[PDB]
Amino acid sequence: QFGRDIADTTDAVRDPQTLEILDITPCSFGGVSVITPGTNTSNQVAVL
Amino acid sequence: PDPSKPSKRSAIEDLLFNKVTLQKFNGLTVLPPLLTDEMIAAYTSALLAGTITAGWTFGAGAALQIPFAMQMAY
Ligand SMILES: *[C@@H]1O[C@H](CO)[C@@H](O)[C@H](O)[C@H]1NC(C)=O
Repeated sequence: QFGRDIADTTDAVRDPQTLEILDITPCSFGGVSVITPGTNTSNQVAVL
Repeated sequence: PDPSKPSKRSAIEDLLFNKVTLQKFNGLTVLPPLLTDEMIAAYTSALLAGTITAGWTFGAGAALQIPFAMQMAY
């Protein structure tokens, strides 16, 4: 019915009607970082 | 390093990199290193060239090639 990875987590699922398998990729995450200069000179920042 | 690119690494460096043979977990993430390995290879090549050319005048002004046999004799 479905597959799993080396970490024993769901990795692919087949559709019962159209018997073809579908991949699963978790929704993107990650931390944010704020690049700033000294407040002595400006208040303009860039983010990554 | 060989100018016939891609040859930024020497033969031995390529052999080592091949010998070494060089997410989903929700919370776990791997950040990239600040210095790419191209920069590390460039640093190593610069050090090697400096120590092979300048001899005992590596770091100062110099800017001339000391003969290798002289360094070997020293
Ligand atoms: C920057 O500002 C802070 C306070 O806003 C002050 O303590 C510091 O001395 C200043 N430094 C410079 C280089 O202007």
